[PDB]
Order: sequence, then C-alpha cells, then structure tokens
Amino acid sequence: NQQDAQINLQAVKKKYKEFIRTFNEENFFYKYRDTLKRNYLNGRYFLEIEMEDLVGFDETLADKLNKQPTEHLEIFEEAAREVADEITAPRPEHEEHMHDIQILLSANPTNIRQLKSDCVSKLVKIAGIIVAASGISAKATRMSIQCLSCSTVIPNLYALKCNTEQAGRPKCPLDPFFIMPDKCKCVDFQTLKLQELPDFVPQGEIPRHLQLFCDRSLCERVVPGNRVLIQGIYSIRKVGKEKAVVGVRAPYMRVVGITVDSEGAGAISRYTSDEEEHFRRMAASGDIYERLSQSLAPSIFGSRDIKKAITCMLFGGSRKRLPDGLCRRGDINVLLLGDPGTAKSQLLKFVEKVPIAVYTSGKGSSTASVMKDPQTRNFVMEGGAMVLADGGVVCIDEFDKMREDDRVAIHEAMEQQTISIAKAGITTTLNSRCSVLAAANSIFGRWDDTKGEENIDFMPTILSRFDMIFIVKDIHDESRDITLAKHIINVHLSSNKSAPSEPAEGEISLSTFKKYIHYCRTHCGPRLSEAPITVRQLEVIRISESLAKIRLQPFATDEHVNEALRLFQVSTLDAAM
Amino acid sequence: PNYYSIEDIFVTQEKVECRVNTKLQRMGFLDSGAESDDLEPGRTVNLPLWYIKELKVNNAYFTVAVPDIYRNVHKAVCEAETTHIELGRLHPYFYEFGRYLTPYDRNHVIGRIIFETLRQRVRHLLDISKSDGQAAKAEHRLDNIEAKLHEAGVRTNSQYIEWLQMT
Amino acid sequence: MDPSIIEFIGEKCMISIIPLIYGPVGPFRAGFPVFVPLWMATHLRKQQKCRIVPPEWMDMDILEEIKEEEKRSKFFTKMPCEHYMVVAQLVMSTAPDDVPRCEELRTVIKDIFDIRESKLRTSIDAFIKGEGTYAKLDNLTLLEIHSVRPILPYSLDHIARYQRTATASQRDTSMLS
Amino acid sequence: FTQHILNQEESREPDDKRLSPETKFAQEFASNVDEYFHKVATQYMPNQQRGEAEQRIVTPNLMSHVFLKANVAVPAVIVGVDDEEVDMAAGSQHIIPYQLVADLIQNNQAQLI
Amino acid sequence: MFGEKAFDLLKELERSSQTIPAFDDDGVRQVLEEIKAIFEENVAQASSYNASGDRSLWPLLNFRHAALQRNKRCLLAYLYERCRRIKALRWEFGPIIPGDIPEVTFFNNYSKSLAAYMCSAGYNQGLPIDLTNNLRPPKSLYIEVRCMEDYGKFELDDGEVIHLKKNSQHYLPRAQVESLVRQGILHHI
Ligand SMILES: Nc1ncnc2c1ncn2[C@@H]1O[C@H](COP(=O)(O)OP(=O)(O)O)[C@@H](O)[C@H]1O
Repeated sequence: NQQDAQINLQAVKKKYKEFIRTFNEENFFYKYRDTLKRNYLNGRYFLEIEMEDLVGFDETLADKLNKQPTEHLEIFEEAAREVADEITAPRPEHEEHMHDIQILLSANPTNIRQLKSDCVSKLVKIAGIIVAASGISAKATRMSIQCLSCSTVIPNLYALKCNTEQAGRPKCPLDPFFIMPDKCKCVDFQTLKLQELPDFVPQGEIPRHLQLFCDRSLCERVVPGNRVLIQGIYSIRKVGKEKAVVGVRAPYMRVVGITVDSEGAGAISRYTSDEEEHFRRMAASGDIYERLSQSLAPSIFGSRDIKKAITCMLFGGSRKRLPDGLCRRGDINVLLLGDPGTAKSQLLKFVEKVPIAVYTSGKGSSTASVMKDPQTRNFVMEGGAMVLADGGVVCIDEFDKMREDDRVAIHEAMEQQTISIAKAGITTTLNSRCSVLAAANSIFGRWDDTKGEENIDFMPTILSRFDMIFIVKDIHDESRDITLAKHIINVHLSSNKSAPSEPAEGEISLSTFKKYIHYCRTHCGPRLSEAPITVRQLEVIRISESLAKIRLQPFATDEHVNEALRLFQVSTLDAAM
Repeated sequence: PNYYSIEDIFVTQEKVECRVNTKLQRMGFLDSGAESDDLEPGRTVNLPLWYIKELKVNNAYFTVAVPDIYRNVHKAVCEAETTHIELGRLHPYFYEFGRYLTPYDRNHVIGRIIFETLRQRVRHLLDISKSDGQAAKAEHRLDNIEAKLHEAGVRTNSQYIEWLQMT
Repeated sequence: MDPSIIEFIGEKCMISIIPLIYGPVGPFRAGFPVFVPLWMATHLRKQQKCRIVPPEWMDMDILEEIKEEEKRSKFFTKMPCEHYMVVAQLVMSTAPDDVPRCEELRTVIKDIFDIRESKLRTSIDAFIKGEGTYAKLDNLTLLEIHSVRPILPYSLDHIARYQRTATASQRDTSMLS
Repeated sequence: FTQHILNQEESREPDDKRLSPETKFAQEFASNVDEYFHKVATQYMPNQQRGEAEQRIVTPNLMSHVFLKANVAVPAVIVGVDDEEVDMAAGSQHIIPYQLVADLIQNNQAQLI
Repeated sequence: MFGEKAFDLLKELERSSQTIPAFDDDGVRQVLEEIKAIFEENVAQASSYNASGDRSLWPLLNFRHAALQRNKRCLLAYLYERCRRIKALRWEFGPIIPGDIPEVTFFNNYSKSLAAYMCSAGYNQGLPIDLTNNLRPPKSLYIEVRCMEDYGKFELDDGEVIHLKKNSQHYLPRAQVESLVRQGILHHI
C-alpha cells in the first residue's frame, strides 16, 4: 500500500462510498443513493451522477479524477458491488449473487477545432450531428486457459513462461496458451462516429470527426439524425517513430456521459382525453368535409373542391379481406398534372409537414441495397421505400423525368403490391400498405388533357389504377390574372406568414390533426349502407366507405356520399372523350 | 349483486363456441326464425355466457370445451412458462374467467392451472417496490384487476414519500 | 395508513426534557427537567423557549453495536422504543439547532431503516402455499408494516379465494377456489 | 352496509355495546332509497323482489387478512377458532382473517394493529 | 347495447374534478326511454301460453333479468356516482355552500340523515360540527379575507358583500369567513 499520494485505495478505502453516504440530507430524499434501488425495480444496472457535487463537496478531487477517470469508474464499480451488496441483505438472509453496473455522468460545452495534446486525457462537452455507426458485437474482460488456469486479468478495455511444465524437468516455452472462452466474462460495443458542427466553417474546409467506443448499456439508444452533448476521452490507438513520414497518428475518443438534445416539438417521432374531447366534440360538427377546403393551402387559393377530395384520401378506405385469398387495394392514390407557375412544387413541399413522406423527384431513394460495408465485407440491405411507406404515403413528381430502370416497381406495387427481388438468387417478398400523390409537368397541359389519350408514350395504364386526376392550369382569367400577379408580391416580400391560418375554426393545428387522423384510421371496419360510370370509376367505393371515417361513422349511403362522384366529374371530363 | 365492476356486463359477455350434445332450437338473435329450430349436436355454437351461467353443465345440453388460450397449450406451459410470460392487455378477463368458468366446463383439471400464474406474485413484486419517474413508462401489460392495486401499490409509497418529510 | 397516523400516536410518548396543566406532568421550573409528551417541544423549541435532549438509545455506540446484533435476526431484533422513525424525524429537524452528532444518527437510521425492509421482501419471498397462519412480528418495530399494509392484503383475498379456502372448503379431487 | 345489517340488527336489537341511536340512519336509508327511485324506474317499478331485496350486500367478505396487536398470553394460548391458531405470541403473530377470530376482540383479550 | 352505455358515462366529469365549470344530468333519454319500452318485450311473454311452460324462455329470462340487472346498479351510480364526490365537497362544507350549479329530495333526505351525526356531534344535544375549516386558533373576529379564484358565489355568511373569488375582501367578521378551504381559497387569511 503506497500511502504517500496517488494512494491506490482512498476511494474504496472510505471516501467516495462514504461521500455518497454523505449525499444524504433532510427531506430524506436528497440521494444519489436509492437511485439504484429504483434501478432494481427492473435491474437496469446503472446509475446517474453530476460533476458538480464534488465541487459542492470539495475543490480537491475535481482536478484529481481527470487524470485517472477510467480508473475511478471501475473503482466505482467496485464501490457499488461492495455497497449495494451490503444492501442486498440487512441481516444474513439475502444474496443470490452479485453483478455489475454502469455509471452515467450528467453543464457547459466546447468545440472540436481547439483540442489536442494540451487537453489530452480530459473530459469535455461538445456537440455535433450524428451520421451512422455499427451494431453491437462482442467483448469480454476475463476467462482462463488450460496452460496455467488463471483468470485472464486484463487492465484495459501483452500475450504472456508456459506453465504446462512442472512435471519433473519438462518445460514447454513459446506460449501454448489456448483460450477457454466458456470460462469467460462479457461486455458490449457499438463503435460510434459523428460529424462536427454545421456552423463552424464546414464549407470552405471539410468536416472533421471522431471515432468512439460504447460499453454496456448505451447502444440501442442513438440513431443518426440527432444532436448531442457528450463526454469522452482524448486517446489514440497506434504506436511509433512509408506512412508516418516521421510519426503520424489517428484520432478517436470514448463514450462517457452522453446527454442528448430532444429539441422540443420534433419528437413525436422517436420518443390526452381532453384532446379526445377536442377530437370528438369538434367531430360532432358536420362541417369538416368541405370546411377544410381552405385548410391544406393555408396561404394559397385554388384546389378548393379538390381539397374536398383530400378529405377522404389520408383517412383511407378499407382492406376488407375475405375468407378466400385476397388482400385487395384498400389504399387509394391521386394524380395531378399541369405546367409550372401554379406553385404545385410548394403544394407538395408545404404538404411534407402535413404523416410520413419525402419530396424529391428524378436523378436524386428509388429497390434494395445489396452492397457491402467495411466490416468483414458483409453484404446487408436497406430495403425499398414500401419499407418506409406502410401506412405512410408519398407525394412525388416527375414520373416521366426519371430513369426507366425503376419503373417495373411501379406496376409491382400500385396494382397488386406484387413485390419481389432476384438480385442475389432470392425473392425478398416484402409488402406494404402504401399509396401516393402524384404531380407532373407533363406534355401540353389542358390542350392535351380534355381531348384524347396521348400523355405518356408507353402505357395507357396510368388512367386505370387511379381516379382523381384534376388539371393544373395557369388559366388566363383577367379578373384574377392581376390578383395572381399581386398574389406574388405578398409572397415575395416581408416574411410574415408563419401561422396566419391559426385563427381558423378547425382547419389548422398540425399536431392535433395528424393525431386526429392517426386515431381515426384505427376505429373499426366501417362500410356504407344498402345504397363513363364503368368498373374503375366504381372500384370511388373506397371514398364511399371513407365518409364513414370522415364523419367518423360506421355507415353511410351512396348518393349523399356521391359528393365524390360530383367531384370526380372534374376528372372524367378530361378523358371521357 | 356481485363483486361488482364498472363493466358489469363486460362480465359474462366474452364469447365461446362450445359444442352441443343435442339438437338446437331458435336462438332468436341468430338466423333463427321460421327457418330453423333444429341443428346437430356440435356446431359453431356461440356462447356469451350470461344465459348459460347456471344452466346445468351436468345436464345434457352442451359440451366440455375450452377457448384455446385457456387450453393447456398456453396455460399448462404458461405455468412452466410462468417466468417472463406476458399478458399485455390481450385477454383481460384472465384473472377472472377462471374465478368463474373453468370449473363450469367440468374437466376437473383447470382451476389449479390458473393460480400458479398468480402464485408468482409472492416472487414477482420484489421488482415492484417503488416509482422512479413519469406517469407513463410501461403501464400497458396488465389485467382488469392487478392494475388497480398496482396503482395502489404505487400509491401508498407515493404518500409514504410524504411520511418522510415535507416532501 | 398515513404520514401522521404515527404523529397522532408517537408524539404521545413522553420524555424528560429541559425547560400547571393537569396530567402526570408537574409544573414547570427553570433549570429543572420535566417529563412531557413530545407535542410541546414543538411549542417550545419552535417557540424559541427551551431545548431538549433525547432518550438513551439516541447515541452512536449502543446502536453502532446493533449494526451486528441483529444479524441474529433471521426473525427480528432489538427495538429501542420502536419509534425511532418518527421522533428522529422531528428531533433531527430541530434538535440539531444545538445538538451534536446529527449525522451518523442520520446515517444509521437509514442504514437500518431501509435494510430491515430489504429483508422483508426476502421473508416475503418465503411465503408459499397460502401460508396464512405463519407470520412475523417477533420483535417488530412500529413504523414499517404500513408500507405493505394496503398492498398484499387487499391482494390476498382475491388470492385467498384459493389459498385460505382449503382448510374449510372442498370440491372434487382437483383444488378449489 | 345498509343492505342486510337490518337482519343482524333485528336478531337481538343489539344493546348499547353494538350500535348507537346507527338506528336513526336505518329510517332515512329506505326513505332516500324509495323517494329517489320515485323518479328512476316507476312506470313498471320492481316486480318480484320488490322490497328491500336480497341481492344487494355491501361487505360480507370476512377474510381481509388482519394484523394482530400481540398484547396477550404469549404462549400457544389456543382459543375458539376454526382455522389454525397455533404458535401464539406476545410479540409475534400468525396473520389471520376476521371471521374465525371474531372472539378475542369481542373479548378484547387480543387486539389490533 | 342493452345498457353498455356507462362506458359513455365516463367523460362527463372530466373537467369536473376540482376545476368544474358545470354538470349535466344529460345523455339519459333513450337509455331511459327504451328501458320499459322493452318491458313490453319483457311482458310479451310474461306469463304467456306462447309455449305453455318449457325451456325456451329461461335463456332469455336471463335477457329479461339481466337487462334490469344492469339498469339498476348503473342507475344506482347516476346518483351514487354523483353522491360520492359531492358528499366530499359537501364534507368540505355543509350546506353553507351547496353545488355551484328528485336529487334535491335525496340531498334533503341525506341532510336529515346526517342530523343523527349532528345530534351526538358537538354535544349530546348537537352541533353541525366544524370538521373541515378553522384549524385556526381563533383570533380577533373582524379582519377581511383573501382567496385563489373561487367560483359559485354562495357566501351567504353575515358579511357586507364578499364576491367570493380571490380578493373577495371586505370588512368580513368571523361569522362570515367560516365557509371553505381547498376549493381555491387558502393561500391566505
Ligand atoms: N398564387 C400564388 N401565390 C404565391 N406564389 C405563387 C402563386 N402562383 C405562383 N407563385 C409562384 O410560383 C413559384 C413556384 O413555381 P413551382 O411550384 O416551382 O412550379 P413547378 O411546381 O412546376 O416547379 C413560387 O416562387 C411562387 O412565387
């Protein structure tokens, strides 16, 4: 025992354990102590702390632990397994066996463009935006071997005398150490990665980054697309002095005390009955079908009676399967078409926020990702976007102005959901409850639309599987042409229109509306009542069943709900003749 | 007129299709009418209990029968898998079906099957000790009855919290 | 079951203090100890009128000996006036205004309070087979059992339908609830 | 327990020890239960169990497992009771229900916690 | 269906816990107006020779009998469910401050039934006894009041005018101020 300084016991000698028992004040709740006892409500096997109680206790240890932190934390492992195991039993009647835990630390941040040898082996707060990282494989700490039969005591998370020798004379040097892993221990890993900030010249420079090391409990916690504050360690991996013209080496860090950002109102993504009153006692009003014809364009005029046909769209129809095979097309889609200038871009762009979707078109997902990664050259996939749309739907332009490769998967999803693969020798036959809104700047507008059928030069199929195709124009109406000539200076100027539609009776509140829907589309198996008009006009019946869930009713009739019929007469005049 | 519940007609309204020892006669709410007052012994013979709640299993009217969750394949190995078995909210009348029905079936085997699930509480709620945090963490793996005292389980401790000090 | 059912109760006990109402209490005299129930020291110390010193079990030696004595207690233990979860609540609130050693005090009490419950799951992890007529108070304390009082007993009846039913109720060869 | 306590209280009209002038609420019990019902279901008001019916009872469950304040004969002091009562104690107890031991607390030999 | 309707009952009291705007006796019509509408179904075969004494009405006797059986004890609740937390605030106050908004006959019957309690309470002769206010040691009798946005405005107690919400404050004696505690009042005296 080296009782001069750097003393090897102090912490577990008495100090930190007992400070923790000094973490003990009146209200009889001032504790970092029964924290684990509420972890033992489940056996989470970890605990949280600060770095500003030790400051509230002393000014002596905070500059001390920073030298040997990753030593202190397994010192704390020892502290715990000595302490709580005292608490596993008052008097001699309880202990099955001990176990192991982790500790979580946490104040004020830093950046990355300032940190080097000067601040090495030092614990820091910084922030970026995550990119991607690995899964979880494996680790352990100890086991033993035939050759000596001693535990594989390792400090850090070389390779040895034989000791299969003392049988009289015989030696056996040169290392016959054959590990017996059934004797072993075990830990976790992820090996993480992130990119530095988006505000600190990532443009004229390139973004630098960090490599990381997860341990026990902290994987399955973090997916990229996030923004975090963390602590780590400033360490490297190689040893030294035609690479390295003299001595060059590589950067990384560790994991310690992540604390993430959960910024406010994004996260009904990852992580009341009064609101149900708001749902229903508003739903009792029979004023929602055509009321919201001034809603989905909270800043635009037009599409009014076509917003009348969105009212059925997202609510969906019904996948009324049968005793025999089918799972027919409950899902429903739309088509729109016309020239630029009608703001149909912004119509889809602003719609992004209004359940799950993406808005890109042509040459810039698609199909599968049957490629490799870095890690022992695996081949593992990413799927399609029926993957990413199975109740979520999409709004996507430029069918025609996109590669002709990824067009067998259009009929292989809109008609049947008859999806399949053959890249490697197999049919991953995934499926999904998908639907789509379509837009285009296709050939020659209303001069083409009203008359016959020549829009796409490969198929007439695109009028069959969809129904509601209402034209986009830049019609000349001189009374409104000047308005739309000055419907574009208020848009062009002054940055005012954030929530101008908020005052409206019930044609706003994005969150409540999305939740309106995402309850509504999970009520029951609604239907209708007893009650060129050909087979795919009729196969509109989806909209018939829709008004059950639009009035949030079970049932409805044909011709009160032929509102849809009278709205479809907008489309049928395009391709009646 | 019972050990009540707010849902007292979601008491005996769970349905089972136990067969018939006998022919049939005019179930009324069914397609019965001037169409059929007679069928075979054994049929998809739906039984929302309340009418047959004291209707003489011993008498030759209907049959020994089980809904297959209540059959051994779940239950008799859910007493072996009585370890981290889940109940969710899946068939909520499952502390209380057998408090009535499982004798009424007359296979003299199934009452014991139940409790050894609920015998586990003497070594289950060792984990159930306390409240760390929010009002909604994992509050959805319950029965119609355990939840009540579980809330109560929190409750005495929640105000045992104020027993301490001003807290 | 309460925070103040005990304070309905435990403060009724009395101790000789330092500073006539009818009662075994005597009149009050300067410099002269007086045994009082403990719901006046409220009305003295907070009234900035007088001090008080504790009973004898209140020390860091007698119960720094008990720390090992109760390891006999496969059943139960030494019980110095049974109420050291209540008085210490109020004592340690105001007594340490001038009293020394209010800490190992505060230590041990949680170092004995939480613990004897930590057994209590364990002994309760021995209950099997409706073992209704086996139990334990054998040297129990005062302020503990309320923390299980509402939970299991308002459970066990809906168990004891099948647990306690055996020794007066019967059916065919299978068991009865 | 307005329900069938009339039957128990009609057994002996239990004297000063059991109830108290508890008997005044009995007259108001039926009055408030009748008057109110006068506008509940009165077009075709009850038909066979038309009085103070049989099926309503508040609390006959006697097995609410009771803790016993041991302040009595410590040794196995055995008394009139149908379940097991072995192993008596002045400190300890064997926990029990109310029905079978309804005797000691009419005697007040034994006690409650 | 045949009275599974109290699953609908559950929402009427939602805001009405300690932030009650007002209550409704409502929603009760066809759950009431069917009940002996369907007695006519219950009486269709009530002692009928339709089958001359056989099995075929016992399974639906249960329908005849269950139908009531649920109607009653739910309809116990419609007052009992309503008697419970109203008794509680009616413990928080006597009829000093009744509801801010044949139930009055049952309330008057309950008020007469509570008399028994009042007779023994306070003395052999009886006192409507303070149980829910003035743990005050009583001090001088004439100083004013303060609240925390009370509502209902029933203070009929011996004052000039109080206007019972926060700053219901006038020269109000002890006889006045004997009303309420925890319905939005006692930040202050
Ligand atoms: N009624 C209108 N209100 C606001 N902006 C309009 C309106 N009509 C046209 N615009 C203008 O149209 C432009 C967008 O055209 P865009 O939607 O991109 O055509 P496309 O959809 O074919 O790409 C916007 O910059 C906007 O200023």
